[PDB]
Amino acid sequence: PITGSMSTLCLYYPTEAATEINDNSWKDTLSQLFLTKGWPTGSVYFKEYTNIASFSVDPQLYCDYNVVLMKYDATLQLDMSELADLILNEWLCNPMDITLYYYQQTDEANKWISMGSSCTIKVCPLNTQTLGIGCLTTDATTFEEVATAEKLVITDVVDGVNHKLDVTTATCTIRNCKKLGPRENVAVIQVGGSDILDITADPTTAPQTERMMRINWKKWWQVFYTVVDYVDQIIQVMSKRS
Amino acid sequence: QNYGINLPITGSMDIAYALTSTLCLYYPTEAATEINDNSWKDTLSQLFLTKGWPTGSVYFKEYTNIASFSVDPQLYCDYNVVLMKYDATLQLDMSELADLILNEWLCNPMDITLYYYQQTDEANKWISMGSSCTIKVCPLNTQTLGIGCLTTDATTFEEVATAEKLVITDVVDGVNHKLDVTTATCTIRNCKKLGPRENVAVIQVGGSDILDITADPTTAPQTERMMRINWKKWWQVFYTVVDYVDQIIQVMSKRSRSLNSAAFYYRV
Amino acid sequence: QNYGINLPITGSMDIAYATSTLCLYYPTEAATEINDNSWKDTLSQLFLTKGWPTGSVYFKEYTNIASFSVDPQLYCDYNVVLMKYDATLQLDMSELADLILNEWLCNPMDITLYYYQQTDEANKWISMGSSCTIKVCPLNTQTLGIGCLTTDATTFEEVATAEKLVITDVVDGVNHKLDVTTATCTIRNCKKLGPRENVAVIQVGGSDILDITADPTTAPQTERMMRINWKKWWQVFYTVVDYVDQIIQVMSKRSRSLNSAAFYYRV
Amino acid sequence: QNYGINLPITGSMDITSTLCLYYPTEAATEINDNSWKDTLSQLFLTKGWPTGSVYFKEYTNIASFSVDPQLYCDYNVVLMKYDATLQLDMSELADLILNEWLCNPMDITLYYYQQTDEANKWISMGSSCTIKVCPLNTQTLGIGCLTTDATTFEEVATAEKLVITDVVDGVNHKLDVTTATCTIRNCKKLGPRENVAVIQVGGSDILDITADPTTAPQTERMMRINWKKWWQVFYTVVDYVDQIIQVMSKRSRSLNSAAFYYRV
Amino acid sequence: LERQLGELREEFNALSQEIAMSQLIDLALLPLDMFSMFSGI
Amino acid sequence: SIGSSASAWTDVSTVSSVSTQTSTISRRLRLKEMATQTEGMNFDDISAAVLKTKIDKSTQISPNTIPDIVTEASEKFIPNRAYRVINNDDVFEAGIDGKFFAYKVDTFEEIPFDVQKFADLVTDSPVISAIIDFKTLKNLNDNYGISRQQAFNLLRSDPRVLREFINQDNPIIRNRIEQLIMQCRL
Amino acid sequence: EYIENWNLQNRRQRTGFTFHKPNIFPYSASFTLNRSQPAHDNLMGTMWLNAGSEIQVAGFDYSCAINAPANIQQFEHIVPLRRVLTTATITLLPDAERFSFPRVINSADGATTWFFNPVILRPNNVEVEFLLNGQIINTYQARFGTIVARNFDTIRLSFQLMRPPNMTPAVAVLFPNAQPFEHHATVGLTLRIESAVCESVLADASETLLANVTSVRQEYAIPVGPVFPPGMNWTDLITNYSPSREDNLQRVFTVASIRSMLIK
Amino acid sequence: NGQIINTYQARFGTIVARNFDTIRLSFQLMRPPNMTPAVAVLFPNAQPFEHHATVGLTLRIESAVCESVLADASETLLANVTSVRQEYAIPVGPVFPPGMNWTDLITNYSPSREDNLQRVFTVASIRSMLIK
Amino acid sequence: NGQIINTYQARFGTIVARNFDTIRLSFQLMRPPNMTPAVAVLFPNAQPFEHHATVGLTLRIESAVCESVLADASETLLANVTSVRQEYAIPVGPVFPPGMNWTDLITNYSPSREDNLQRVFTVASIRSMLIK
Repeated sequence: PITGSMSTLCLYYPTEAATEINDNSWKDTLSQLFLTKGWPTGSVYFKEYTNIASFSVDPQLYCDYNVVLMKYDATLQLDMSELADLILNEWLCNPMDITLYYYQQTDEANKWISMGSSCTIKVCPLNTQTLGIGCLTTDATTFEEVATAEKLVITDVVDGVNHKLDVTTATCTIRNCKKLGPRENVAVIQVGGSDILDITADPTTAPQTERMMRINWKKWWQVFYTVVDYVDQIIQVMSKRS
Repeated sequence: QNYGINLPITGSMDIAYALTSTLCLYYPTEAATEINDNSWKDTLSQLFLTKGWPTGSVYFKEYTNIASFSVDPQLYCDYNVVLMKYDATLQLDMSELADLILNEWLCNPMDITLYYYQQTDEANKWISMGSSCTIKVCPLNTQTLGIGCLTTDATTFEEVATAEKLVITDVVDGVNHKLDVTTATCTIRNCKKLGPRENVAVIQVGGSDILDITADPTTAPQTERMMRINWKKWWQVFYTVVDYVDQIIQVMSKRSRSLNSAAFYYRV
Repeated sequence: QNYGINLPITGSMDIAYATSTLCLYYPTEAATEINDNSWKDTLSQLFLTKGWPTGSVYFKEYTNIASFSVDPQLYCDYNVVLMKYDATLQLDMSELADLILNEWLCNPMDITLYYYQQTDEANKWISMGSSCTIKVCPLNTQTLGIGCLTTDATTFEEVATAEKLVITDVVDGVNHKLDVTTATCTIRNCKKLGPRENVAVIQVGGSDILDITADPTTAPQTERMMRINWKKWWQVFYTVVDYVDQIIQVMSKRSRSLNSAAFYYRV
Repeated sequence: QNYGINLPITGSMDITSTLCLYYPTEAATEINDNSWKDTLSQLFLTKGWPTGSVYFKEYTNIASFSVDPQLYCDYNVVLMKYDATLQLDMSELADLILNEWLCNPMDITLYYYQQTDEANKWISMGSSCTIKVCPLNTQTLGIGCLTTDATTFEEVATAEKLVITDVVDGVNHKLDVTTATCTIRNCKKLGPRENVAVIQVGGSDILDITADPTTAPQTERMMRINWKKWWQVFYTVVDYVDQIIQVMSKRSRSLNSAAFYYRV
Repeated sequence: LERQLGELREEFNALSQEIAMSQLIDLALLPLDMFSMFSGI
Repeated sequence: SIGSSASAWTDVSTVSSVSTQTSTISRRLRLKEMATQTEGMNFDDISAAVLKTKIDKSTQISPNTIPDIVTEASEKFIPNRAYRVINNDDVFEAGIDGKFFAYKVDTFEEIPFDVQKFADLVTDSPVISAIIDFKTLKNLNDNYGISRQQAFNLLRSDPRVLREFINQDNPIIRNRIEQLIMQCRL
Repeated sequence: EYIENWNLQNRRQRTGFTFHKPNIFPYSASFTLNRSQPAHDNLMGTMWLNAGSEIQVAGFDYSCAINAPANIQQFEHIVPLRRVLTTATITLLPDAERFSFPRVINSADGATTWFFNPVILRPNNVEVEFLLNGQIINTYQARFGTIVARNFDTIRLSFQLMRPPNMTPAVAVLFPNAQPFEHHATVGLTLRIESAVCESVLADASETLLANVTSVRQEYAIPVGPVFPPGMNWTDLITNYSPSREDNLQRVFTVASIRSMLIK
Repeated sequence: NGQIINTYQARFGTIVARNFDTIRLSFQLMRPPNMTPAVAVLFPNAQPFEHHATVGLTLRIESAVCESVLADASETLLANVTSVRQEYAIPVGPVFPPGMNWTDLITNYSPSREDNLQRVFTVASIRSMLIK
Repeated sequence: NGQIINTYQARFGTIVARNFDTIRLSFQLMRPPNMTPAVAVLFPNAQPFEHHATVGLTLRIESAVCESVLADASETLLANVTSVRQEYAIPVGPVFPPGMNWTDLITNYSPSREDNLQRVFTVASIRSMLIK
């Protein structure tokens, strides 16, 4: 209804670089670097994760600007897509009680998210008359398997119908979530790769938001330098929080 | 009514405007072997039923190995979707399978035991389908003299493919060649690439995308009829491709050769 | 789009206007009688004289009338089928000429979960394969068979057996049951639509054993069905070579198909 | 004639050669013919090339092909056999063979250095080159490393036959190289080259011709194709040559027009 | 072969001034053939 | 087509735009001397006469080398070539030189030029190989007498008026002819 | 003036109506195809909008005439007028500013639309032919700007699109010789009528006759009669312009001019 | 004055208004009911869009008759006004906006400015008839 | 004038029409309901046909009166016009069509040419009473 007329930075990383540099003072180094580049002391930080999927466990985003380095690995590809989907948009989530209710979807913006320690995800899509479709409502083993022992899962199902769910409440937590829009406050850079990450399970479109960058390397010092030298471009491409 | 005589057609930009379409899905094996059920088809059927699609309208034809599926891919059905299980070691065959079954090839047969041949334009290729093709080609200068190969026998030519079931050669235009295959094993047909085919949509479930349909090096386009998704459990792939099957269907279109008005225009 | 179907043509009578391929098909009788190894090349050089550039004529071989019958294939801008005459293979000759001379569009056929019917007069059923024996039954409104008890097949009223190819016509106005030899044949429900100009038939010997429509009233002999007599195969081949301009003038090319099958399968 | 000025051109809206092929040895090894170059010469004649001016050059490995790289020929189509191993090497190699690099030498035993513009890099070539760095404070003092040390340095590359090094700029750094084994030239990229077209065989078009992360500028010169046999690749090359020729232009430095305008 | 051409070039470049013009025209009147262009040499 | 009825004499197969138009016309009209549609003393006549006297008097000629001499002579003589056309007291002229004129037969008082009647008249009507250019015609008008007879003759490139002019020491025509000579330089 | 033309069409003398920018072209914005795909991956046709006193035509092809003979694609478009004109001074600018931006346009049958992303070339051998009753009176080639037509009633615009001779790589990317097209080619003209002279009554952009008559008919809310089509829609008016309509229109314009000097 | 004195539906080309004091343009944008891949790709559901839909309406006043004096397309007047105002650097006046800015003038059109404008345009109309 | 003026349905032979400028003929071709032995050969129910069915209308305007000028078959104006133009090799004028070709005229009847016709036809009549 308006009329017109014509600061904290964070760089996350996997432990591999930490080992590779073989130092315990790099923090102050990159700090003074940014200082010379025109930043104040104590305005940049650092955080380590162990491995890609482990980073998906209770992901911490809190920073005025977010730059995530992702390392390529073959056998965990779709899961890297999962993590990207998680930290690229803004999710708003509502609870789900699987031993007490029965749930549908209504939106192409309604996804199911599963995070926590470790869980297996089995669902049966339900009929109208609360009868098992190609499985048995009450049997727990007849059901169909959509995820096996996974760190993060972005489940989606066809809308309109009911689906009786089953997961290990002992060791996982699922949220029925809806997307508001992009998480402009976050950006991601993959190393290597072939542009194999997208924000949608959508087959029609997978357009690359200019927040997903790509760089080649052989040693991590070059990588960190290449990032930090271009903090300006990473800044202008993205925006601030909220 | 008035057919085959291409006459202009008047439309307009003055008036705005306010089922029988049959999906025909294919699928590979190890998927099935992991599904561990014989009713999955019925579940897909009932789901499509709730989505607005009739029961008995969807059929599942299965291909065993990609090289096996390469022969005779007569994909005759109102709308066709091919999910291919990717390989990091079997690539060129996927690319050429896409090329073949996504374009329209009008081809005439050959008798290489007798006739010389020569390609004509950048839209003329030689498709070769069958069990185990081992092409043998020998280029010639202007008065039929071997170049890098000896025409007084057969075993000194320059082979271009071995242990292949389906391969589509492209030759230097405007030069004659001698040819050999085992014409009891597989067959080669000289095809002209008439125009893009729109009945099919191919999506790949595996590694990175490799798909290109132009044998042109410069033009390596990304059409819409070529899609890619990841996977770790085929169930979600099926469920999802049915979740967006609306958008997929809206992307493709009716085969421009069987429309009752494509009469006397190459297949109707 | 539609190339123009609803914007009619405009013409006049006052204005004065004053690489293609050709195939052949021959029964192995000729391959026997020839007794040469370099003959096809001679035929090539000849069709050069008559107007075809080298690399524009190909030869195909079929061993029986019955063998060529299954799953027809076509390969050139113009198809010439040289058919041998016989006296006990008449319905097969006519069925093959009907199938290849005429267009067909069919849906697949089953036996499992339906019954079937023809909606009109101009629809037929086609069966092709290794072994095709067809028995059929009509019903009443009572879903009861008249002349064949619906549960037992041995007293069915058969129409086809010991045969490779059959084009059958049954009466409109009732569902049907069939004892198709399923795994050893295959059947489709086709509608013929109109003639095609991409095939021609030259019958050597015999006396016009042909009908292109099973209509008793209309046995329409066309200009594409030609019949000459033979006692020596080289004479047949040459004489065909001598009027290839005429034959090309009798056919037309704007009706070619994309696939090499002379019909159109649309599930 | 009139060089050395930047003299505005007006207009209106009414108005020999050399094709040059490099190839890896394993190919001709798979071929097992020898007269082959002569065969493809005949074919290039048929597509319109003068007889006896087309030259094929042979490199043992892409590493080898990386050191002392020199292209002097009217039209160069360079093939590269991919490997999932040297993605950095191939990227920076296509880079060095895509641009015009204004270069000067360096002596790292007597001075400091810098990068002053975003179009500035430090290129290194040699037999066994392994460079180390140490950025310097505004007081010319080392951080996490000391000008007196040579080991607390920050390693950036290792025995790479070639390397294209870049750092944060406006800041000095004391380095570590072996000069009687390797040379490092301070170079500045200016424009794209039109005498080169890089056909990759195998792979998925992974190149990046800039140390810029934010964009992966893909162009009309980095082409890709798949293979199952070599003569396949060569036939695709020869037949489709005309569109390639249309891609690559005459060397904008070559014409006797760029004289005294940083002409090659 | 080129060398004799260059020598004749130098020669022709200095025999353009020691020619007559009137007689030139009156020559250009008559028609020349193979027989009078190189057989009176 | 620059004019009407494209005639394979005006395509663009191969200063303002008109100059280039007439120039690409003129380099084509050069070959009309090759196809027998002239009425005067053609350019290649002057070329042939220079070739004659030069290849006779010289000392370094030899039967070994007459070939390729005759060729280069044929295809480099007379780089600047002119052409003019007549139509009902109205003549026009174009050349590769980079100019174009139009004027009237009675008085050579120039007329501004048109490029569309021009192409038609040329492509059909007889083309006369200019040998005395417009500079020379206007000047000869100025400082020397002119007869309507004489004028018809000169525009016809008549031998008589030409030679009589040469014999009278009339310097401007001599200078034009010598310029033509000095054009034949191999 | 108007009473005078009245008394002249009474005295059987050649009448004359001068006009500034006459609205003689009826309104009809439609397109035409010569080749069509049901999905529009291969087309060839024309678009044209003729509004007010000007016309804008533009012929387009997706292949840029690569398959066509001799790299040339012709385009025709004719316009007849329902009333002949005289001593017209026409202006001719080669372009289609109205057809120059990507559009989404409705098909002929009316179920779906198609895309348009054209890229402009300049048209060659542009011929504009002002013919009279099937007789050429004015013909103009190879020329733009202001030209003149003495006596014409039938306009033909014929223009050929020539695939360019030779293109810098950024252009060769535009028109891929292979089948898929990723950009579209178009060349066009615009014809504007500034001043004119006619035999009948017309609607200009400087007289209140048409305005005043429509306005008063509305204000006094006269029902529709069988001569004036409903709503004074000048489109229908000029669509079937014919004798009786012409006479009544002359009458109303005359009496409205009579009114004009006094009413205000 | 809020009274719908001329109203029209989707009519194009030419129309007439007897009298009016405001213009209202109300239109409606409609999503494509049925589309094809060329459109389907560039009209997505996802949040980062490539293209953006729009509909434009254009209007040009051609002939009119008014009771209040205004500057026109053919006038010789306003030129004389501005030129006599600039020729000698006349000090900007208490009421006339600087430089005879037509934008600033028609910004707030006051009755006293109206009468001033009338007087000046009239004397200019007189002026023209003497020196062209 | 875009309106229907007069009708005739199933009336044959001679008719009278008051005022018209356009004729429209809408007619139906019917299949016989019953056919005796002779007919079935004429119309095979299948697609191969030999003999084709057709229905025609012959329309002759016997006489009338025109408000413009036209030629006829009972006068002699056109002939005299053409002859006197043909004789002395008069260079064609910029307005009349060549040879007074009547059909080319009618295809593009334009008012100026019309009035010129009327003039020359009055003059032809004038001549026509004096030396026949």
